[PDB]
Amino acid sequence: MPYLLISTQIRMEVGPTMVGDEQSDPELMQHLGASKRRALGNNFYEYYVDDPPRIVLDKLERRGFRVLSMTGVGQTLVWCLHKE
Amino acid sequence: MPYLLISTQIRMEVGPTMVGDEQSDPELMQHLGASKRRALGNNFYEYYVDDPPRIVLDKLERRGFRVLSMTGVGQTLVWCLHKE
Amino acid sequence: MPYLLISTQIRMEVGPTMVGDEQSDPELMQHLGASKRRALGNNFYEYYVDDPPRIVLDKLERRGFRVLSMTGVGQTLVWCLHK
Amino acid sequence: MPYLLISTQIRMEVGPTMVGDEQSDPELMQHLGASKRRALGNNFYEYYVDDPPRIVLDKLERRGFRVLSMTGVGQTLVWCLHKE
Amino acid sequence: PRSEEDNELNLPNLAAAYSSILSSLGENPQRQGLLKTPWRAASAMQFFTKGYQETISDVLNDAIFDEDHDEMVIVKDIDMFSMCEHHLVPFVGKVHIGYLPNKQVLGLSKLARIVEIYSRRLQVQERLTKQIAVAITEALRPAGVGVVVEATHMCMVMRGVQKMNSKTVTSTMLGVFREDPKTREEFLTLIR
Amino acid sequence: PRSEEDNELNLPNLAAAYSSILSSLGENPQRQGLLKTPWRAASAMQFFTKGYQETISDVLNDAIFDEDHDEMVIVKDIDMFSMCEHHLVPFVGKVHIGYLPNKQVLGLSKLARIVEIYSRRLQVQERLTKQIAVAITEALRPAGVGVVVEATHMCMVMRGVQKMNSKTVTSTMLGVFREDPKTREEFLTLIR
Amino acid sequence: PRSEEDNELNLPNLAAAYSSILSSLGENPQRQGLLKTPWRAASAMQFFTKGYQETISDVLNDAIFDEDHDEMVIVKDIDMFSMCEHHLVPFVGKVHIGYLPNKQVLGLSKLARIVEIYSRRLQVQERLTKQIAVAITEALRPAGVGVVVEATHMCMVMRGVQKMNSKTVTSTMLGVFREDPKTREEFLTLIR
Amino acid sequence: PRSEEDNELNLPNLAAAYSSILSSLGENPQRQGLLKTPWRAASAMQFFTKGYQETISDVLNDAIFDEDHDEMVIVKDIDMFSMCEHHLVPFVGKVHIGYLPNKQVLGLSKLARIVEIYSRRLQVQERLTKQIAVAITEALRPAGVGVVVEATHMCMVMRGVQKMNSKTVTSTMLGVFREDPKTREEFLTLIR
Amino acid sequence: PRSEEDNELNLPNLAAAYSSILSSLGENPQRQGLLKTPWRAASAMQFFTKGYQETISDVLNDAIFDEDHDEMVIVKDIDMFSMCEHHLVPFVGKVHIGYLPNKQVLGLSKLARIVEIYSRRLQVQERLTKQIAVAITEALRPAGVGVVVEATHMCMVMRGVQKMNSKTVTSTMLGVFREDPKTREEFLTLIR
Amino acid sequence: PRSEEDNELNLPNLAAAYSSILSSLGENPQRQGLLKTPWRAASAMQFFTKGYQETISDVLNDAIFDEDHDEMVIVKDIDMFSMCEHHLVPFVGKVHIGYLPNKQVLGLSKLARIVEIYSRRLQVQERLTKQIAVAITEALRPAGVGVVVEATHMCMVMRGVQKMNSKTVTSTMLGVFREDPKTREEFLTLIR
Amino acid sequence: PRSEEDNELNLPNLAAAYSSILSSLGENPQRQGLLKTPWRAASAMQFFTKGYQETISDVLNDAIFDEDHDEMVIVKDIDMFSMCEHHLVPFVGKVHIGYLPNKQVLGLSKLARIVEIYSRRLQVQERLTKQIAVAITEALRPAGVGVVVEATHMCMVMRGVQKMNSKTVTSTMLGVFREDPKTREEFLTLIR
Ligand SMILES: Nc1nc2c(ccn2[C@@H]2O[C@H](COP(=O)(O)OP(=O)(O)OP(=O)(O)O)[C@@H](O)[C@H]2O)c(=O)[nH]1
Ligand SMILES: Nc1nc2c(ccn2[C@@H]2O[C@H](COP(=O)(O)OP(=O)(O)OP(=O)(O)O)[C@@H](O)[C@H]2O)c(=O)[nH]1
Ligand SMILES: Nc1nc2c(ccn2[C@@H]2O[C@H](COP(=O)(O)OP(=O)(O)OP(=O)(O)O)[C@@H](O)[C@H]2O)c(=O)[nH]1
Ligand SMILES: Nc1nc2c(ccn2[C@@H]2O[C@H](COP(=O)(O)OP(=O)(O)OP(=O)(O)O)[C@@H](O)[C@H]2O)c(=O)[nH]1
Ligand SMILES: Nc1nc2c(ccn2[C@@H]2O[C@H](COP(=O)(O)OP(=O)(O)OP(=O)(O)O)[C@@H](O)[C@H]2O)c(=O)[nH]1
Ligand SMILES: Nc1nc2c(ccn2[C@@H]2O[C@H](COP(=O)(O)OP(=O)(O)OP(=O)(O)O)[C@@H](O)[C@H]2O)c(=O)[nH]1
Ligand SMILES: Nc1nc2c(ccn2[C@@H]2O[C@H](COP(=O)(O)OP(=O)(O)OP(=O)(O)O)[C@@H](O)[C@H]2O)c(=O)[nH]1
Ligand SMILES: C[C@H](O)[C@H](O)C1=Nc2c(nc(N)[nH]c2=O)NC1
Ligand SMILES: C[C@H](O)[C@H](O)C1=Nc2c(nc(N)[nH]c2=O)NC1
Ligand SMILES: C[C@H](O)[C@H](O)C1=Nc2c(nc(N)[nH]c2=O)NC1
Ligand SMILES: C[C@H](O)[C@H](O)C1=Nc2c(nc(N)[nH]c2=O)NC1
Ligand SMILES: C[C@H](O)[C@H](O)C1=Nc2c(nc(N)[nH]c2=O)NC1
Ligand SMILES: C[C@H](O)[C@H](O)C1=Nc2c(nc(N)[nH]c2=O)NC1
Ligand SMILES: [K+]
Ligand SMILES: [K+]
Ligand SMILES: [K+]
Ligand SMILES: [K+]
Ligand SMILES: [Zn+2]
Ligand SMILES: [Zn+2]
Ligand SMILES: [Zn+2]
Ligand SMILES: [Zn+2]
Ligand SMILES: [Zn+2]
Ligand SMILES: [Zn+2]
Ligand SMILES: [Zn+2]
Repeated sequence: MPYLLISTQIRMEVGPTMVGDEQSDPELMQHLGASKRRALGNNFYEYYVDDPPRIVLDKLERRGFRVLSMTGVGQTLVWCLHKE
Repeated sequence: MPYLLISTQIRMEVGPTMVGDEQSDPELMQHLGASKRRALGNNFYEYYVDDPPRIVLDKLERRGFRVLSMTGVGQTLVWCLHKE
Repeated sequence: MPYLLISTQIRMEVGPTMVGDEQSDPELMQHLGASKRRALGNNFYEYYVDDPPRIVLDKLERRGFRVLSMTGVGQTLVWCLHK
Repeated sequence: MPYLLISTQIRMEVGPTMVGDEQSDPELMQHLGASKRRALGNNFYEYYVDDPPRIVLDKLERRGFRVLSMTGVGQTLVWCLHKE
Repeated sequence: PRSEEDNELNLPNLAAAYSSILSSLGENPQRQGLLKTPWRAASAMQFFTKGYQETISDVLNDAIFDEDHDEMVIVKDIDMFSMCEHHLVPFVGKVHIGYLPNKQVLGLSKLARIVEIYSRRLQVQERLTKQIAVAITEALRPAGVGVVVEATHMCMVMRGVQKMNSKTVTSTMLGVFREDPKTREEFLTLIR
Repeated sequence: PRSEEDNELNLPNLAAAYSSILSSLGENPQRQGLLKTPWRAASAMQFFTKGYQETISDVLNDAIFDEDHDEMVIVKDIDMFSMCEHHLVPFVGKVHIGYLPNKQVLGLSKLARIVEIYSRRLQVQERLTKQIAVAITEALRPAGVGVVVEATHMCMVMRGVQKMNSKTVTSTMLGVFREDPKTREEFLTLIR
Repeated sequence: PRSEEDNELNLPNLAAAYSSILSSLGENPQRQGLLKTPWRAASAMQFFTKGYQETISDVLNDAIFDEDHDEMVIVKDIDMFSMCEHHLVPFVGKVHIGYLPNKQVLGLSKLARIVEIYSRRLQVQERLTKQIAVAITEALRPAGVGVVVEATHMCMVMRGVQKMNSKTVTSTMLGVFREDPKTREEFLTLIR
Repeated sequence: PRSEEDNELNLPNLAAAYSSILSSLGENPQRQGLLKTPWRAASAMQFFTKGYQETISDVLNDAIFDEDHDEMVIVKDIDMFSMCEHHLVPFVGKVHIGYLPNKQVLGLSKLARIVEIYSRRLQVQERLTKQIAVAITEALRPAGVGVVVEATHMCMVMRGVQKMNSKTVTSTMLGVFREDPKTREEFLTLIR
Repeated sequence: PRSEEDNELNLPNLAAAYSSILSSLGENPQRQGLLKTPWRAASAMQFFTKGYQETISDVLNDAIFDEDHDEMVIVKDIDMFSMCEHHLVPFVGKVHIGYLPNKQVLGLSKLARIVEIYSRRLQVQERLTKQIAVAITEALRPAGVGVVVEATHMCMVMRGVQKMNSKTVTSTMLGVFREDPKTREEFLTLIR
Repeated sequence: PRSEEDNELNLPNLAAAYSSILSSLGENPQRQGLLKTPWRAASAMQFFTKGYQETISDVLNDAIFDEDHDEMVIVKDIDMFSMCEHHLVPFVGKVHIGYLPNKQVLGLSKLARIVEIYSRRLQVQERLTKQIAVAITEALRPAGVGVVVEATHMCMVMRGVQKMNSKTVTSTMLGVFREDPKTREEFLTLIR
Repeated sequence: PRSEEDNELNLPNLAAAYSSILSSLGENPQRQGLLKTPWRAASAMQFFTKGYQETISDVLNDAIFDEDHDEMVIVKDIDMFSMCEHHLVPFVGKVHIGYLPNKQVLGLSKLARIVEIYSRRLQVQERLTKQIAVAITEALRPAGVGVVVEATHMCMVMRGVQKMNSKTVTSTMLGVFREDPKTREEFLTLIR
């Protein structure tokens, strides 16, 4: 599983940070301290952490991931990481 | 055919993922499990998969594609991949 | 002329793709099959192709260009290529 | 001074291109043919050129700069260059 | 599609059913005021259901012009009268259509004739909204379409929940009307 | 008067007539949207004609109090829903009622309940207006009564003359509402 | 009265006159937009003057009801489309009719059908207003009649004085609508 | 361009055609009210088509100023009266224009005169809208232009679909009015 | 009159009855939301009926002046909040007071204080209207008085007949306000 | 849920508590106008809290139709009457509900019935708003939901702060109604 | 700047020019109504151009307060009366000013006093709008300014195009009012 997508809403200084979908690696989610939930209004499960994205990026780097790209879409900041 | 463009609407955790246009490599579309359709309101055909973008990126990695850039445009998340 | 800027409006699957301005390399524009025009409402000329951006990116790769960055601005998708 | 930020409003084909702030390298601004001004409504000075961004990027390449990233913010296209 | 021969054939059967209704409600079908009702209720019901008789291509009397202009075209406040298929009571309102053509522009009145093919049937507002939009999209193949129907359902006002001030708004946005925030904001503003 | 036993009996006869209508219009009575329609439309028509099941004495519920209130009493904007007896389509609107009592005063809702006995039947606006005014006159023996019914007829808007903006206003002025210019003007101003 | 045979006979003559008009202005009758114009213009003019084809007796399709409902009957906001006989350009607005019956009552939609006979002709607003009031008066022999016509004349807005906001109101008051100050105040209040 | 001598030359031919129309409709061209009508209708038609006599260059009267104003300039609620080229019946409404100048600013009334050149012709609303937008764009070469035309077509209201409340809205957005969401949003708001 | 000592004495009894109501409705009186509700509802009910603690003499704080101004004095749109004595649900609206003094004039605010003595009680609109009018009539001995109360009764909108748009208007016209047609017409105009 | 057996059992307890309230306020529950008030106030409070007797699936009545309609569905201006749990005084207003179906579509009236299950209870506006939104979300599993509730709180207008013109607006935006700027601006435009 | 001494000095010359105008128009300057017209017209014209007598420094009256309020401050519907420099006829309307302060806050009435310096001059609307925006920007150096002027030009209404309903809207957006969509949308909504 080389690619990873993480995100946060505007105010990058604060969480939550979305770190996965239903088919995400459960061990990686457990390592990040992520919890699984289906938020009201969504028809899908997600993994999230209370940490701001900077903490998550440092945690993932210690797991071989590297930020390939970062973008804004609406009020969301998204990071695309690749295991390398 | 070195360049590839894939996209998804906001909520990156869920599909569909647009993986091609009328002139896309039919074998690559078949490999991704993509279907060809002309959505109501569009005057062009598209190839799409039900999978969220993370699954598609992992499949493209095994096919020799690497993400060069990821951007947001409106409510769309777009990935630009290159065969290298 | 090492840098190039190309763009498309939302629905990247379909063209036109803007491939240049008045001072663009005319041989490169001719190679891409681009036409020059001043669209109504604009006070500048542009070079465009009917092709979707994916076709243009493949053509530019055969001409020595590589995508450095891709971004969205309003409803426009822009690619910054370098020779 | 390794980093540089340049920008243009939507319609990348046409200028002006913002090439600096009050503390910018005056020799680099002079080389680009930039003029300094405080536009009405702004409480800061800026350096600008009439040239579209493509012309400015080619000039900066001959001065040792390379584009690290390009992004859209509102109706602005921004380039982040690094001297390397 | 329904023909005028079918209407002449079924009119006596419709009038007989309406006469039966008059008796089953406890009314006297022989009263002065209730005498011609079976035939009148029956032919009003054929009229509220004309449109089963119609086909898009005949309605569009070749009123497809070549207006090579790149502009938004809106026909708003088109009166709409339909029949609710669940309770058989009218649902009435207005329909506002917008579109961005490609190389073909429709005659203004034909958008209102498209509304009349579908509203003059036993409907659900959602089906009616989509049928109008699909007809514009297929006949013209435009860059985008927007259809907004606003209606009062008698079945929600005269009976049942009896929410006398309630209205139903159904909205279909296709192509640039869905994709572009500027296009949809402009259309939503100009229909007001 | 019509009873609940009358409703249960001949409710299947009404449903039978409505499925016959669905066939006669060229519709498929077996499609999803029309499966319950013959029974839902028959229950609806029974509810729209529920006024036949009521008596003025029962409706008034002994809410006639002997008071000396020498003042004009108005209950305006009473939503009114009725069925035309010529074409079985709705005529909907508002009722404004005013009266000047002598020795008897009516409960405010009882005026709206008197609108309901008569509007919930197959009617004609003129009959409906007169029935409300005579019910009040005979229950209270007041100095005067004014009844104004404004309504949109569906038979004039969805078909026939198709005059989409027209309304029918009917007005009964009895006693001092008819004779006194000051009384009538006061009433017509306060219902605005 | 004008017949459908007269319409078929005069349609080619009316199309030839309209084709001549297109040429007499600087226009090209062979351009795409003007090819069908001579016949659509001729057809529209025949529709705009269809009242010449009808008689007041045909309009009164046995829609008289001997009733004695001693009440004011108003039908307001009747859309009215007529043509000025002085410039051959439309004058469009609304008609508000009222009457106080004696022994007979008219069918609600027939009031609007009376507007249609007289308005669908080459007219002057005053003759149109009078003709509607006389038709009701002779059909019902009522206590009184009020007929109010508010219209915008294109010959006053599009050209000449070009008084863009002006509107003409003509008003006929007969019988008790003229004599009684309470009848006339009530009618004018209730049409507003 | 059409001249005033062309108008004098063709006036008898237009009057003769209108006299022929009166006879073909079943009317008596000798009756008092119709005796001056052929000439008054011919004269009205030439005034309605006076746009054929004008050219942009002439109309603009050199009122193009060199003031470099970085602001949005709007002229809203410009009364517009045009002729339908398909039926020869008026389509009337309002035009709202907006622009963002570069180096040249136009005199305010000249935007209403640009509406007059194109609207006083036999038209389609879409062509009319583009002509105003393109005239402004070529004469001033601005950063952007927005033109919204709002009109009631007499051919959809007095006849055909008879959708008495419908209005056609057409909108052209060029340059920054198309590209910038803030610009289009501010223009659409300030014209309300 | 009801005293503050009476209020302190009866408050626990009122809270106990509200506590009983919560249990009898099937609610858990111990949940967070209902924990303070028996005292909050009891205090609110004492506030809504505070008019029983005040006397018309104390309310009129010697604010009766000997002034000769033969002018119509009106205080309109005085917000009114009362309690229906039949169902114990609010009836809210506005009061409009007019008077023509003959030798005594009242302070403007004292007209709203008069509304407050009588509205803050379990009432019937008719009685409330008359009590306001009699208070002014007896205090000032004027030429005439006009009182108009317009209210929405929650017992007709939220339950029962459920006519959500209906309002009740009661009107007392005394002295010259009843006799003089110019006086009444002037008052009824200036309150709008 | 609360049953009809519970209602018969608790009605006398509610009436007795209301009789006790009348005595505690200083009133005479034996006077003409107060005699039936214990039973009337008791029946009103049962009707006001009838939502406790309802289940979301019973209310839905299997009116979930598996239809593929990619369009916004709004049911607006649904009259909402509720009870403030803190003071036991009504909070009344409107509810505007919008959704974007996924695979299932709800019957229009069932949205108003979902309003009724939760509004007919002792409530806080924010809880009521959330309950309506969650019921739709769990029943249909749509792409998004929007619920806006506007209400006047009698406890803020009739007492306390007594800010007579104030209104409370609550708004829940779920799924694409929260995420998409286009979707939200569209729902918010179409509800006004 | 123009002084009050300059006004007194030039008044006889202005009165003589106005007397000459009365004679040149064909009027009798000796008739009763025109006797004092030269002096009244001369003074009015001096008053209409009084803005020339003012300095933005004196107008501000040191009402600049060093405050770190982080909010949008708007002063809307400021009546504006100016004179057209082309025809010397008034152009009248409203000015809506809005700003986002940096460290300096302006006294509310000084925004209206800035409008008065520039409007009381022979103007062009674009220049006037820019002058108001530049005066707020240079006195306060704020994060952003927005100035919207809406006016009726008597030279476009009383004569020329004679478009009676037209208005000119000019809009200057500086700083964050230009760059931020949230800021611009808020200002434009709040001035409605
Ligand atoms: N989406 C949609 N729904 C539509 C129409 C027209 C009607 N309907 C809805 O069909 C449902 C039928 O329900 P039912 O079987 O339970 O009947 P009934 O007990 O009489 O119901 P009710 O009225 O609550 O008493 C109702 O909910 C009705 O509103 C439409 O255009 N679009
Ligand atoms: N006084 C009175 N009149 C009433 C109603 C309700 C309806 N009517 C009127 O009865 C007439 C029936 O005539 P008819 O047989 O000719 O029918 P039909 O050919 O279908 O008519 P139309 O639609 O015109 O073509 C119509 O005119 C209708 O409006 C009412 O309350 N009061
Ligand atoms: N009472 C009445 N009068 C009517 C109509 C319809 C039109 N008219 C009026 O006949 C007059 C004809 O005058 P004319 O010959 O001088 O014409 P022309 O110089 O072209 O006129 P114009 O430039 O506009 O003044 C005009 O005044 C016109 O308005 C109606 O319904 N009732
Ligand atoms: N886009 C556009 N379209 C325009 C005008 C003006 C008119 N039209 C439209 O031309 C069509 C002509 O149709 P036709 O040949 O079939 O005529 P006819 O059967 O008599 O029609 P009708 O009974 O009314 O439907 C109509 O649809 C009409 O509305 C305009 O400004 N813009
Ligand atoms: N004159 C006058 N009348 C007033 C009020 C306040 C209320 N009322 C009216 O007294 C009647 C009481 O009826 P009852 O015992 O039969 O009650 P109930 O079956 O629950 O009634 P309902 O509501 O019909 O279900 C109702 O008609 C009510 O509206 C007022 O201010 N002035
Ligand atoms: N969020 C929310 N709040 C609600 C309701 C209904 C009511 N409330 C609010 O509860 C508070 C109770 O306060 P309390 O104990 O201090 O009472 P009391 O001093 O007598 O009040 P008051 O004199 O008015 O201040 C008040 O503020 C009231 O408005 C709702 O729907 N949503
Ligand atoms: N931008 C701007 N323009 C302004 C004013 C005030 C007026 N004007 C415009 O000056 C032009 C002068 O034209 P001219 O020389 O041709 O005169 P004249 O034949 O009398 O004209 P007209 O009215 O067509 O008959 C007109 O277009 C007028 O509108 C303003 O505030 N801003
Ligand atoms: C739809 C087409 O691709 C293009 O984006 C257009 N958009 C618009 C337009 N015209 C208007 N008025 N609004 C638009 O959003 N013309 C063309
Ligand atoms: C009707 C009685 O005889 C008397 O004429 C009254 N008229 C009126 C009245 N009260 C009002 N408000 N209006 C009247 O016209 N009370 C008594
Ligand atoms: C004026 C003439 O003497 C007569 O009294 C009329 N009055 C009137 C009228 N027509 C109306 N509408 N109103 C009147 O007052 N026609 C004739
Ligand atoms: C006209 C008859 O003689 C009598 O005067 C009537 N007038 C009136 C009435 N009914 C109303 N509504 N208004 C009147 O003026 N019925 C009878
Ligand atoms: C159009 C020009 O390039 C620039 O973006 C401007 N936009 C605007 C402006 N002024 C306003 N009022 N609104 C704009 O959107 N002035 C200049
Ligand atoms: C919600 C779904 O993902 C998609 O974005 C849609 N949005 C919309 C839609 N239809 C309308 N009218 N508005 C939307 O915002 N259909 C589908
Ligand atoms: K965050
Ligand atoms: K997605
Ligand atoms: K594209
Ligand atoms: K640029
Ligand atoms: Zn239904
Ligand atoms: Zn009918
Ligand atoms: Zn005329
Ligand atoms: Zn036409
Ligand atoms: Zn009550
Ligand atoms: Zn409360
Ligand atoms: Zn001028």
